[PDB]
Amino acid sequence: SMNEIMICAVGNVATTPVFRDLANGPSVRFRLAVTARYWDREKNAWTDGHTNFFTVWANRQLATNASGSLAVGDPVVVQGRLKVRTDVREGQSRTSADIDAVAIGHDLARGTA
Amino acid sequence: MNEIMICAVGNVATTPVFRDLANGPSVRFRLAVTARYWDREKNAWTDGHTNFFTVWANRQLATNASGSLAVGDPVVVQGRLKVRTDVREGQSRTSADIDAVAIGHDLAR
Amino acid sequence: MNEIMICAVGNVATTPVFRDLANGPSVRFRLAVTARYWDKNAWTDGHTNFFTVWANRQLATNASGSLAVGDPVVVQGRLKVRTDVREGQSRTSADIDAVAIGHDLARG
Amino acid sequence: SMNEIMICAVGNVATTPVFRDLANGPSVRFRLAVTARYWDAWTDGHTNFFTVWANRQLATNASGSLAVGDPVVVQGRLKVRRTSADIDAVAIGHDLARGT
Repeated sequence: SMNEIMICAVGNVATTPVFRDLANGPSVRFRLAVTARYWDREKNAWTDGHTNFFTVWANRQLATNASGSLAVGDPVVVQGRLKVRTDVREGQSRTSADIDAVAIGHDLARGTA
Repeated sequence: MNEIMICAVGNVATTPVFRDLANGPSVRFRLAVTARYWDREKNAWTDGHTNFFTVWANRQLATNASGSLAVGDPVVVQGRLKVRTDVREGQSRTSADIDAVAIGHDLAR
Repeated sequence: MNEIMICAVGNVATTPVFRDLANGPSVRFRLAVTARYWDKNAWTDGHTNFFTVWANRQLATNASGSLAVGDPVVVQGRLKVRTDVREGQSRTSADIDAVAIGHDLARG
Repeated sequence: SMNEIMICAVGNVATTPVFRDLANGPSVRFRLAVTARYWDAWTDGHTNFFTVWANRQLATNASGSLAVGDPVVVQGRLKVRRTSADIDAVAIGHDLARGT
């Protein structure tokens, strides 16, 4: 394969993951919230910037393992292929971002193992 | 900081638009990044999904891009990915944007 | 600012070394990232990239307590190529200053 | 193909590109200097050096287009290796963001 766009996204599980057994095998999907932060001089702390939302998809053993491990609020690191999609929702054409995950882990920077 | 960086190799898909804003020069263009896969039952590369991005540049990058980029040009773009749902200009309120740090004509193609 | 970000999926290759400094906790460990290619009718190992991974603050504390040799991990951080010339003889090594580390749910 | 480490490096050509006649075909290599900068105006931090390799049309084009000092964007596969950090380049371009 060529010219896939890889992404690594560090964020929080934003929806309860959904597991489905398909003919092609196990599948899991969840929403991931990735919030950029910037250092404020006027407040002397980190302040939230833009939040990117992604729909994260996993398959095979990653799906099976994720289905037992991930819950809303969990800080995670996700690596995978970015897919920018256009679809109709509430009768409007809208662009959205999917990550076809290759690796997912609970982020040790923001929680214990 | 938790910005999502992206490096995208694709083609300029729309004629770039240059705008002089109060904040300085700005350029935007659409970038088409098409994945390809090797076909065994045929010979060559076959096209998969195309990711479309709106690429934004400012300052010197905008000034230089405005004189250099045209539809069809193969380019390499590095920048910050912004998946947007509150766009207040143009005809769509959603976008997948790249706020470009670096852009170059791709010498591979 | 021109930092080079990297995301590496590999295995912990050395026991992490944890140091409690006055400036805060620090940890380092070696990470092995092995490329694989299809076909023997399976995956075969290609080149292994070795990195020294560094972390600080809560990430150092948490990684120290949870990582052991062999563990599959995903690491995101800043790549630093360290080049040390002595007597015209140059020793290069690749460091990752980690922002995020997790046990990889794909392989465990 | 699995678990290759991609990277995108934005830096300056540090050595004149040179030709290598490999068994896999004609190739070009050059040294790339990637210097992080931090705001105080900008001050230089650590410089990462890579050996960048290209083949086929990318090599031919790079050989005719690149010179020492040129700001460039390089995308490719990182190979940490006599030791070195190599990038097997997929895309190289002159960076429109910068001046020599």
